[PDB]
Amino acid sequence: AECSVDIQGNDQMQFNTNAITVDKSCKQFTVNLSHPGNLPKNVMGHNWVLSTAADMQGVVTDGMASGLDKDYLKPDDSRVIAHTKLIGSGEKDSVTFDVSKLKEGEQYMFFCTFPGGSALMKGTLTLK
Ligand SMILES: [Cu+2]
Ligand SMILES: [Cu+2]
Repeated sequence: AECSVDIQGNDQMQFNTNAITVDKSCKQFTVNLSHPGNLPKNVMGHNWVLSTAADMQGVVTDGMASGLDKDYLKPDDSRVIAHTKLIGSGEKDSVTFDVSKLKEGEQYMFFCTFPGGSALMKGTLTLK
């Protein structure tokens, strides 16, 4: 509440929300990601990744293609605004980023890059 948000990914490849609002009074924003499932990183990993809506597909494609040993992200990917590490059951990670990286009126998406086979894990992120 206010300048943070706690998000979960499960064994059903779902995030517990598909929408994040960042208040513009915030100097920083923090995402606390957790995994209440039972399965490990290699089979059911989740990360939290931020990019503009235009860049999401590119990030996911090159990320899925980068493999487990890179946490499913293209190394040196400038399109990534912020991200957590890849987590499995019972693990957690948090990322804090400067609200200055976002611009009001601009369209952003948060998403996971783990190749699950099910429908892409994503949601909207808005600066207001
Ligand atoms: Cu995921
Ligand atoms: Cu990175």
